[PDB]
Formats: sequence, C-alpha cells, structure tokens
Amino acid sequence: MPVKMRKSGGRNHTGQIQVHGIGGGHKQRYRMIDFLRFRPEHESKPGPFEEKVIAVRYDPCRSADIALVAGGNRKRWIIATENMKAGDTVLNSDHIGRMAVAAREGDAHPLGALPVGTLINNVESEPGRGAQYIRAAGTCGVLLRKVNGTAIIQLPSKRQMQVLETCIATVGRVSNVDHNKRVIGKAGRNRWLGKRPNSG
Amino acid sequence: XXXXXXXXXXXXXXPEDTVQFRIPMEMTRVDLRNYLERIYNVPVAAVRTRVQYGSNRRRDHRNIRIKKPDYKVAYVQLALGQXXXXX
Amino acid sequence: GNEYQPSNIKRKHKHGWVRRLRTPTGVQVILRRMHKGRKSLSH
RNA sequence: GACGAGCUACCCAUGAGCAGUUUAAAAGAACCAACUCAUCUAUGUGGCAAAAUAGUGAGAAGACUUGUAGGUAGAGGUGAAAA
RNA sequence: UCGCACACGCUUACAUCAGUAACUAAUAAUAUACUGAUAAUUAACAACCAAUAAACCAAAACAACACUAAAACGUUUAUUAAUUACAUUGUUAACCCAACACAGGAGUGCACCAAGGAAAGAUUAAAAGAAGUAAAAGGAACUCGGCAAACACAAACCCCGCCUG
Repeated sequence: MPVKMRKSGGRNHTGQIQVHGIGGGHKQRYRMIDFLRFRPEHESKPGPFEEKVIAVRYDPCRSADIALVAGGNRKRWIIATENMKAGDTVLNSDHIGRMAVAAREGDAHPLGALPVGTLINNVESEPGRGAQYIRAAGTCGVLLRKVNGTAIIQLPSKRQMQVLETCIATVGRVSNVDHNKRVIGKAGRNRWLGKRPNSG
Repeated sequence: XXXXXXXXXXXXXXPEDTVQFRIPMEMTRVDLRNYLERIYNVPVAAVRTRVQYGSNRRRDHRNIRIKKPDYKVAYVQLALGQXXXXX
Repeated sequence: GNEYQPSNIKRKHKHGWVRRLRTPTGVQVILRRMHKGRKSLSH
C-alpha cells in the first residue's frame, strides 16, 4: 500500500521552474487513499460494504490525519473525520431510498439519500471522478437544499454551489481542527515542509 | 607468431612448474591452455594472464607523440615433475 | 583556484561521439570537423 | 546560427560528515577542535598566488557541510534582490 | 613534524643497467621526477548477470519507548528458465587540477608513532625593511578611533535590527 512519491520541486518534464520557492524538504511516502467509496465492486456483488476502523494515522501529503480501515476481507486507507474512534463500524451503501436514516460521522452516503442540514465533507464533483472537495483538515460542507436532480452545497468558502445528487459524500467534519493553530516558530520548519524562502 | 617465451627477463624466480609467455591480447586463458596442450604436447595445470600497457615515446623530427604497441603476458603452471630453465 | 574539475565520465557522455550522433547539430559539428580535416573528432 | 551549469547560482536523485565540557528528561542551551566562512591588522604588490600568507575573528544539530549521478542559457536562465 | 590506505582520475612519470660535453630538475651534489636500452604480478580484490506475479504493517536517533520533519538501504510465497558463470576487463607501475617540479585545491577510513621531511651554496653582523623578544619613570599624555600591542575582560549609558542566518 505505501508508495514512493516523486518530488518535482517546481520542475516539470522540460525542467523549467513553473513555481518559485519549492524544495529542500524531507521526503514523503504517498499513502493510497480511497476518495471513491462508491466501489464495493471488488467483492463482485452489488451488496453494501461494512468496515472497521483499526487506527488513526498521520499523512505526509495532507494536513488531515488518515484512518486505517479494514473490512477483514480488505484493507483500505481513508481520511479521518472528526470525533472518529478506533473500532467504530463504518457502513457504506450506494442504495437509494426515501428512508433518510442518520449515519455515523465515519459513514458515506449520496446527497439525495442524506437529510438536509447535516455537516459533510469529501464531496465529489462529478460521479465516479472521486472527491475533489474539502479534503483539508478542520473544514466541512453543509447541504442547503435540494433542487431537481441536484443538491445545493455551501462550501467553507461561503460560496453557494450545485453538486449532482448521485455524487457520494461523507458526513461529519474533518479532524485536526487545531492544525491552523500550529505555530511554525522558525524558517527551518518551513524548510522541512519543503517551502523555500520567497524573495519575489 | 602470436606467442613467444620469456625466461631470463622476469626478475621473479619461479623455476618450478612456472613458465612466462607473451601472448596476444584477445586470446583467452582456456584457448592458450588447449593450444599449448595440443601443439607442444604438454600438460597445463593453470594459467594466469595480465595485460601490460605499452610505454610511449615522442618523435622530435615531426614533433609527434607516439606510443609503443600494447602487450599481454601470461604465466602457466604445468604438470608436476617439470622444471623450466632457459637463458 | 580554477574553473576546471576533470571528469572522464562527464566528458565522454557530454562531448562523446554518440552524443554528436544523437543530434543533427552534432552531426554538423562532426561534419565541419571532417571538413577541416581534424585528426580527432573528440578530445 | 550554435557552442557553454567539469567554474558558479538554484534545484532533482542517491550517499557521507560534523571531538569534548557544564548540565534539570531534552540531536535542548553556551563554550570549544575538524569542517564551512574571510572581521580587523600586517606582509605580499611583474608575487608563493591573475584573491596568497601570518596573527585574530564567525558559524560549528543547522536556513549546516560535502561526494557522485542529472536539470534550467543570452528576444534568457538563475538570483534569502548586490544590477 | 603529519601523515599511511580506498578512489574519481593521470597515460610509463616508474624498476634495473649504461651514459651525463650538451639540454633536462633556475647550479653543484646528483636524481623519485634527464637521455638511451632493458624490467613492469596474483586471487578467494575491485567492475560485468536471472524474468515476473503475489503477501505485509507499527521511521531512523547501540529505543521496551517517546518525539517530530511522518520515515536510505528490507523480506517472504509461487511459476518459468539458465549453463561450465573452472570465464572477459582493470588493479600492483609514478602521480594530479591552477601556462611552472607554483607556501594556493578538493572526496572516504583510521593512526598521531616505531611512520615521514631536513630552513641541504657560502660569507658579511652597515643603513633600512619584515617577523619576533625585552625595558628605567609616566600609563592613552598617541591618534579620525585603545588602531596596533603587551596584559586582560570590571563596570555605564544610546541609535538600528527581534533573534539562529
């Protein structure tokens, strides 16, 4: 599961610098994270997917901690939501219903089957494209309303947007809300994160 | 014409079952063993080869730096009961 | 000190014959060198 | 139209290096050899040397030093930014 | 006093013999760095080699552990397949980059000695210069400034910049 990440340092395939002040930091091992969550398919069956959270771990590529998930027939890594506890059952279902059943902050559900007003994160842009939104620590979205075949989401940037109903999203808020309260204290830590001093 | 023998030249003393030769650079030890066994009809226990790079010397008339042809030397260990002595 | 720090690998890789063949301009370099009658196309 | 990042500037990949002493847990502080710099003075001024030597001084677990393998060039690159 | 080994490199400088009017090492002595001819060590040393497909999480600091910067190199299972893989190159020669036999230059491991170099032309004891040593009494009276310099660092007060760079 752990993969070796290649640091560009502002260098593209040509070798030119498209971004100033990036490099000189510690290396990183990219951990595979599932932004899909809509794919039970590997079990070769339409049925739902049950999960168990083994442990919560830190990630190099993101400020948000990553949670270790095991179904016992498989092991996948996700992004740890706030209030997440070790040994919690995580239910995932792509089924559509009007029942509107409340789920734990670790679960994931489509925007349509999910009640309005609940704080959510990891929202996908287009179906099957994975979640492109709110992967950062401490943030979260909120469902404003439902219009036609779409659902209106309010992003942490306060911008009101329209996201497709079939897009799956995880309820709750992302953990590590104190990340923004972290004081660097020196340029050295910035050099450790891979951020070079910018005179531009 | 590819090989020749040298005895009184080397300062190292190995009179017992050790003979020195000058060989071509391309020739492997095995082919040397087989050739020395079949042509001269003598047993060969071992072969140790090394390459001697040629020295260089200039020419004052044309003002041109030249180099002597490179060489390769071999040391053969024959069967027990033989002694190589030559001057 | 000096501007020169001798390396054989870098010299053979960068200034080598194969490098001259890999580019058309290098072929033009070898071209003008043979046109000038150079005894050595590479140092 | 081409040659140049074996100097140097930055960066990528892969390795290595940085005694000892006081100390409450502290790769934590301060001093001080290597190493990395060139504060002041003197000498040297067709020289030992087209960037030096001697005394002295700074950093010296850090934004540190360094080997090797690579990338970025003139209607530009790079630049903790001095034209 | 500071140097022996591993290199990247450097292309017989080196070892033996012989000869040095002449050139070559600013001369002689001579020669590891001149001419001419003739010697130039191995390997179990260093370079050069199986294709793939699966399994696995919980960094390194003589580290159960902890911390942070979220971690050089690691192993196992299965399938296919390979031959003389008793081979091929190199080392061990002398050191090299700066026009020079140039007080300047660099990577790695461990000694500081039983390793290594001798300020290897000689006189004169002037002025003057460079480095160094000492001084009666005064103790900054010098000077742009306690620069320099032997002895030491006790105390005072400001401007600017936080600071480590």
